[PDB]
Amino acid sequence: DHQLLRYLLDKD
Amino acid sequence: MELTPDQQTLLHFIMDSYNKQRMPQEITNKILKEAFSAEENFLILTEMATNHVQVLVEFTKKLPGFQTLDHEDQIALLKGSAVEAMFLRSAEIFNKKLPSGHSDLLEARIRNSGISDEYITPMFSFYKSIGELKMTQEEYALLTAIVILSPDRQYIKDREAVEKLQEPLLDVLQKLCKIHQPENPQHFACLLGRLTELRTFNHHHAEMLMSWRVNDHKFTPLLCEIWDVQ
Ligand SMILES: O=C(O)c1cc(F)c(NC(=O)[C@H](C2CCCCC2)n2c(-c3ccc(Cl)cc3)nc3cc(F)c(F)cc32)c(F)c1
Repeated sequence: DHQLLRYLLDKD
Repeated sequence: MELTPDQQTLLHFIMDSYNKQRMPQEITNKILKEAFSAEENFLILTEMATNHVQVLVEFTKKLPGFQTLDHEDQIALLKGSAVEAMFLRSAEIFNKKLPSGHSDLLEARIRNSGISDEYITPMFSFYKSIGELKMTQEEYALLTAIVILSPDRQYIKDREAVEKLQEPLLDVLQKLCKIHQPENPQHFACLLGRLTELRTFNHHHAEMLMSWRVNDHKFTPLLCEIWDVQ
């Protein structure tokens, strides 16, 4: 589900 | 016909975010230093490729307007371009000027790194074609941004929104190809040409990693998400 990629995009 | 204030701004911003990149010397020295085994090279590849994705996400979030896009399109754009961007960055580093015979050695070391024979020829011909274009650092930076912001990508819901962001980068790139290389009026078209050929590495990207001449293929969780592995 691209959880890591989603996290890297949605952080900060 | 020269770069407008907005285009000079777009360019400098893209170039600074692209400059946040891993030092090319680090990479090439390591490869040229000693001849590693297929196993040590697979590990170097997995670490270089995981760090690359990390740097790519940061450069992408900084692309003008990227944050305003639909969250799912944001994922499909990054997932759709990550492998291409890595090959474009590998292409850049390959054509970075080195002392006599070093580029030939770097080539021979990559040739005998552990990658399957079936991937060797298309990969090096793309690297050489990028080289024949003697691309500038701002060209690699803009081409990376254009690659990431490609609307003609599978799973993109709102293509028009992506078109809006890719166009000013295409316009800047075209102007640079006309101002800085008036001897080759086809230069912009030729750069767009390389982009279509970059897409050829997506067809068997997971197989490039799975066919690596090592007994075990271990990947990082981030790499597994971007590459279609494990
Ligand atoms: O973040 C970055 O800036 C970054 C990230 C990266 F991932 C890379 N790429 C690599 O390290 C691997 C190495 C990795 C160690 C073995 C040799 C190739 N690499 C590949 C290749 C071959 C095949 C596949 Cl599947 C992927 C990549 N082609 C290369 C051509 C080169 F000139 C070269 F210097 C290295 C090259 C990179 F160069 C820069």
